[PDB]
Amino acid sequence: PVLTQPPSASGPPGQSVSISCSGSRSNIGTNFVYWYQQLPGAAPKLLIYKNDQRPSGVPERFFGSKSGTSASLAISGLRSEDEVDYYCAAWDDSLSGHVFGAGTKVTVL
Amino acid sequence: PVLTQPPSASGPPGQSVSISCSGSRSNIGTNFVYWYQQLPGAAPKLLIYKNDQRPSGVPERFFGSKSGTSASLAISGLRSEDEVDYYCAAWDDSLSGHVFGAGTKVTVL
Amino acid sequence: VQLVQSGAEVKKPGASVKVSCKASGYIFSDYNIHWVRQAPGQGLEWMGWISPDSDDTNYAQSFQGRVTMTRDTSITTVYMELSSLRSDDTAVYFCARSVGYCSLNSCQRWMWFDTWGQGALVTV
Amino acid sequence: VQLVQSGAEVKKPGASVKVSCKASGYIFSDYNIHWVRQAPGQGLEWMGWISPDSDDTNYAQSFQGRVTMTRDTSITTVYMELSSLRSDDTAVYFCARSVGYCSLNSCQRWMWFDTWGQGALVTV
Amino acid sequence: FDEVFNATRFASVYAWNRKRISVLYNFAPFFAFKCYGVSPTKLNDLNVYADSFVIRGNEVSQIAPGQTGNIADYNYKLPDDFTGCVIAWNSNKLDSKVGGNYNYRYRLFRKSNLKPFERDISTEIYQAGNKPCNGVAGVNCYFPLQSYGFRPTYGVGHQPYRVVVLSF
Amino acid sequence: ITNLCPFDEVFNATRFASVYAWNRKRISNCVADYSVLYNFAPFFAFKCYGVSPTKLNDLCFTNVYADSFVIRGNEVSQIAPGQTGNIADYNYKLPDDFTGCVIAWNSNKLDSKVGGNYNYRYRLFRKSNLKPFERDISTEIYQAGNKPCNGVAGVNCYFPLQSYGFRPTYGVGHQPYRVVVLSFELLHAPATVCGP
Ligand SMILES: *[C@@H]1O[C@H](CO)[C@@H](O)[C@H](O)[C@H]1NC(C)=O
Ligand SMILES: *[C@@H]1O[C@H](CO)[C@@H](O)[C@H](O)[C@H]1NC(C)=O
Repeated sequence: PVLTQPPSASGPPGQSVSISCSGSRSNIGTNFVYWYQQLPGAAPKLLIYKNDQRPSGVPERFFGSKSGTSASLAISGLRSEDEVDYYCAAWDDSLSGHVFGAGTKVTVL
Repeated sequence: PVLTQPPSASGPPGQSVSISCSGSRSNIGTNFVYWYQQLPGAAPKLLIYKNDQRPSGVPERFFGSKSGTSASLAISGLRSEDEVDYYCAAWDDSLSGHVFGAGTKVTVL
Repeated sequence: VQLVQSGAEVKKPGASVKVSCKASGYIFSDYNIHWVRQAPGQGLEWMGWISPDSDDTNYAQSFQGRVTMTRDTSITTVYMELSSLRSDDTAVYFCARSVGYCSLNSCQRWMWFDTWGQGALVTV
Repeated sequence: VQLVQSGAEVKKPGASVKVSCKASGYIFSDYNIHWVRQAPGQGLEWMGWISPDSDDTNYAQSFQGRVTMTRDTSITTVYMELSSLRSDDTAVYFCARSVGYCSLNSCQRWMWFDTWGQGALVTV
Repeated sequence: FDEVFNATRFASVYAWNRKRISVLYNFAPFFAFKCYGVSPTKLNDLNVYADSFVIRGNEVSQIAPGQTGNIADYNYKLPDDFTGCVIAWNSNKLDSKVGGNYNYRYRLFRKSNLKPFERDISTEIYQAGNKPCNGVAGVNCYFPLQSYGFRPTYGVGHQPYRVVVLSF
Repeated sequence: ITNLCPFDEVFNATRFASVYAWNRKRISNCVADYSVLYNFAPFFAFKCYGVSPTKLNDLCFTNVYADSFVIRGNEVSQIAPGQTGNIADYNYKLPDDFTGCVIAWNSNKLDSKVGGNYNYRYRLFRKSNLKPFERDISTEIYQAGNKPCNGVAGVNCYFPLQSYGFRPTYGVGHQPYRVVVLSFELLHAPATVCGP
C-alpha cells in the first residue's frame, strides 16, 4: 500500500510536462496529497499542499490536482530549476503512517 | 483608413535601405502590423509577425519595428532575390477588414 | 503545408463564376481561410473569411452584394462565388490559410496568414 | 525558523546511533517534530513524530519497537536512538516541523512538513 | 468534578466523552452558565451525566434545548425536554497555539439529523451526488470530518471554549 | 412553462462568451429540477457556497442567474469569494456573500483548435479594481506612465485585452475549462422558479 509513480518523465523546454502519481483507496482520494521538491544535496521543501494552494514564494506555474484515486502535477517551463526530484506525499490510514513516492526525476529534452 | 507607403525605394546595393508604412490611429497603434513580399508570379510570403519577430525559414537579416503611427522596415543589402515588391498589412476595427499597403518596388542602382 | 487551388476561366460580365480552394496536409476544421485578390494598379484587397465548422462567416464593407462564400466538409474545399462582376474585378485570386482561429471582429489583430496559394486569373 | 541537526558520525553494527536536532527561533512546545529518513538513491520513509508538550511518540509499523524517542525541553532539543542498526539502515535522517499540532492518529491529513533541517548521514 | 473539569485532554465534538457521576466557581469566568429546569442558585440547596467537548465560540449558543444550526443537528443534539446545565468557559492558553490546533475536529456533513444524546465516530465518505463514491472523496464527494485550528490571532468568536453539559 | 428549465441551453451551448464579457442569463417563470446536470463530464470543481448541492430541489427560489465563461487551469481557484487574482480582481469579482454554485469542467475536445484558438480573451490591466458582479468592454489603450499615450502601441502604454489560445499540446494547467456560476437570491417576491 505504497504510492507509485514513474521514475522519470522527459519534456522539452518552453512548455509543460506532467508528473503522475497513483494511489490506493486509503492513500489517495480519501486524504490530501502533498508534493515535495528536493534540490540536489539539500533538504526537500514544500511545493504543492492541499492540491490547490501554493506556499508563498512559489511562482504561479506549478499546477497539481487529483480527480479519482490518482494525482497529477503539471510543471510548465524547464530551464534551470525543475531539473530536480519531485516526491508524492500523502497520509496512509491503513498503515497509520506517512508514505512517500519512489522519486521522480525531471530532465529537459 | 487606407495604408500608405512609397512606391519606390532609392538606394545603391550593398548597404541598408529603410522603408516606412504609414497609417492612422484607428489602424496602427492599437493593432499589430505585418510585412509581405510578392515574388513575380507567386504568392506573398511572410516577413515579420508581432512587429518584431521572424518566422522560421526567413533570413535573419531583415529588421523592422513600429515607432508610432508609422512603421519602419530596415533591409540589409540589395540582391536579386530582394528586388521583389514589399507589402505592408495590418488590421483596423473601423472598417472591419484587413487593410493592405499599395506596394514598394525596389530597384538596384 | 500543401495549398493548391484550381484555375479559373475568363468570363463575360453579367455571369457567375466559381473559384475553388483545396486544402490538404492539415486538419481542415481547425483553421481559417481568407480570400484576397490581386488586380493591377492596386495592392491586395480583402474580402472575408469562412470558419469550416459552422455557417458563421464575415464579409467586407465593399464586397457585400457581389460575393457569397460557402464551405464543404467531405471534399474539404471552400467554394466562393462572384456575382454581378464588373470590369473592376479583373484580378487573380488568392486563398490564404491563416494560423490560429478567430470568429469575431475583435479577434483579428492576432490573425496573420500562414500559407497562401497560386492565383487563378479572372478577367472581364 | 531554523533547525540544526547533529554532525555526521560512523557507527559500527550492533551499536546505537545518537542523532539530535535543535529547534530555535520559534515556540518549541506548539509544533510537532516528525522524523524522515532517506536511503541514498531510494525514496523517502517515515519514522514518527513527537508532541513536545507531553509524552506521545507514535511510530510506524516498520519501526514499532526498534527506536527510542526522547524529548529534552530543558535544552530545547529532540533526541532519538536506533537499536541494532544493520546495513539496511545506512541512510540520512531529517527532522521536520509540521505546521499546527495534533497528536491523534486520524488528524494527519492536515499535516505537511514545512521546514526541514540539514542532513546527517550514518553508515555501517 | 475534579476529573472532568480540569482534565488535560478534552475530546472533540463528534466523539464526546460521557463521564458518569466540590464547587464549580473556582475556575475561569464562565461564558454561559444557563441551567434549564433547575436553577443555578437553588442547585446547591437541592443519575448525572457529564458530557464534555470543545466548541468554537460562535457555536456555543447552539447548545440549547430544541434549536438547529451546524453542529447541533449533526454532532450533539439535546432533547426537547432538558433538566441539566451547560457550562462554557474560556480556554485560550491551553487549547490554542500558533500554527493551529488540528486535533479538535467536528463532523460537518451527515445524511440527516440525529437522535438526541447520540454520537457517531465514523468517517465513511459522504455522497453528495448520484455516482456512488465507495472510497473516493473527489468532486461532489466530501470527507465528513473537518478541523478548525485555533490561533491566538483569531478573535473572541473563534477561540476554543471548553464546555460541559451536566445533564441531570 | 410546463417542461424543464433550459439549463441544457446554458450548459450544452455550442459557444461560450469570453471572460471580459461574460454572459448573464436569467431563468425565471419556469419549473426547475436541478436533477439533470450530472450527465456531463466529471467536473473539475463543482463547489457550492451557502446552499449544499443536495437540497437544491426542495429549496424554492425566485430567480436563477447563470454566468458562463472559459478560463485556464491555473486560475480556476481564483473564482471564489474573497480571492485575489488576475480574473478574481479585474474580470469577475465574486462577492464575499455568495449563495449558489460554481461548476468548472474540462472541454479539451471541441473548444480548442490546433495551432491556436484566439477567440477568447481576458483583460490584463485596469485603472482600479472591479466592483462585484460587474462587466465592462474596453477598446482603448491603457496607459501606465506619466504621459497620455492616447492610442499608440508604444512604450509604457499597452492594449488591455490579451488572448490565450488552447493548443492540444498544452498540459492540464492551460486547457480551456468551461465554468458557469449559478447564483440565487433571497425571497423578496413570490416564488415562481421552484421544484416539482
Ligand atoms: C489542574 O491540574 C493541575 C495539575 O495536576 C493542577 O496543578 C491544578 O491546580 C489543577 N487545577 C484545577 C483547578 O483543577
Ligand atoms: C449536447 O448536444 C450534443 C449534440 O446535439 C448531444 O449529442 C449531447 O447529448 C448533448 N449533451 C447534453 C448534456 O445535453
